[PDB]
Amino acid sequence: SLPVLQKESVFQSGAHAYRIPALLYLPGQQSLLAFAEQRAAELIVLRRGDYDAPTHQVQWQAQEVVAQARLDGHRSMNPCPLYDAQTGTLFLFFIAIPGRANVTRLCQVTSTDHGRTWSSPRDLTDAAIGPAYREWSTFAVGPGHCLQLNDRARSLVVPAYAYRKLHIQRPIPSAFCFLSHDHGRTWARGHFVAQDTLECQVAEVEQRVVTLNARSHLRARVQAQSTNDGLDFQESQLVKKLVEPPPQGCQGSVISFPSPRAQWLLYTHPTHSWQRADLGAYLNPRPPAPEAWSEPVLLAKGSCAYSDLQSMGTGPDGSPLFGCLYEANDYEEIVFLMFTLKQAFPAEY
Ligand SMILES: CCC(CC)[C@H](NC(C)=O)[C@@H]1[C@H](O)[C@@H](C(=O)O)C[C@H]1NC(=N)N
Repeated sequence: SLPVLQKESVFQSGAHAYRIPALLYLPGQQSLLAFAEQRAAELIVLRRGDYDAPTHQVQWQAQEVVAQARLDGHRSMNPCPLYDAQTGTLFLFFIAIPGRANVTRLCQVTSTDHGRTWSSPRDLTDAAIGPAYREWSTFAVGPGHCLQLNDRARSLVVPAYAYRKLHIQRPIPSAFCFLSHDHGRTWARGHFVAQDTLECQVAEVEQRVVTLNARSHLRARVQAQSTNDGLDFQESQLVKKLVEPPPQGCQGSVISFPSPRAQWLLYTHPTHSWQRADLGAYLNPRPPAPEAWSEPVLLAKGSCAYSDLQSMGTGPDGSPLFGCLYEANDYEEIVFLMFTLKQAFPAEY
């Protein structure tokens, strides 16, 4: 299908299994960081990748284990990378569940050497959630990259969802954002969006809004936008243009990038309505506008699942360079795709 700069496998089954990928680009470093769950949900691993423009290809180093990203007697999962341009610090957020009552933990480990080494995990659970904790059974972050805003305080936005016990029934899940306006010092919990929303990610648009796209039991993605930097999500509706597979849907990813014409959205997710196959790439020139969403362009044929996008700057063709990470061939491996806006949306460049 679609010709791309590079298509390679960064993780593969054998010794252990790997799922739930997360991608992070380090602008002033030309580098990328591929995160994932190393399953015997056990530990989180990481692979550093140095991108070279001339050879149109990224060079991946050895695989490593974020030793710090874990709590004793707790499995880890849902790695959510995020980079603070302001301080140049790195944040890897995750979840720790022990080996009806909530026992989930929110944790973060930071790096100041571009992810070469990490700190001690900070358990943000009690200060970040508060009394509402007991009101849930479980929650989670990402999985995937998080967001930093363009507001005064260059706030940090972490996408998440909680499994609300609102009743005589199961628990209902709703997405929300963990906000910090002091570079991961303090954390607050923004409000929820429509019910029955799950794994999600956010991106900033053009005055300034936060578009949040979430997984859903239904047959179409659920999309909500915010005007108060993620605190609230006024609008919120089904985007029939973005199919969602049968079971309980599947995780997608979305990022923003500068329009060649103020940003546009790129989104990745399986295109098959009846399964997790044929990973497409949808483009939105008039974000957030739900009907502005284009048809998808086939990125990879066959079985596909969780994915994560990353804007990588300028491609060798002059167009926006993108970095994709997705689960393939029935979780047998994880692939790193790299292409440009040109190759994907030739009519749009
Ligand atoms: C129970 C809530 C689910 C998310 C909608 C569930 N996530 C967690 C943290 O348990 C995911 C889901 O069951 C699996 C999938 O859809 O592929 C992956 C699975 N995620 C992980 N094993 N990390």
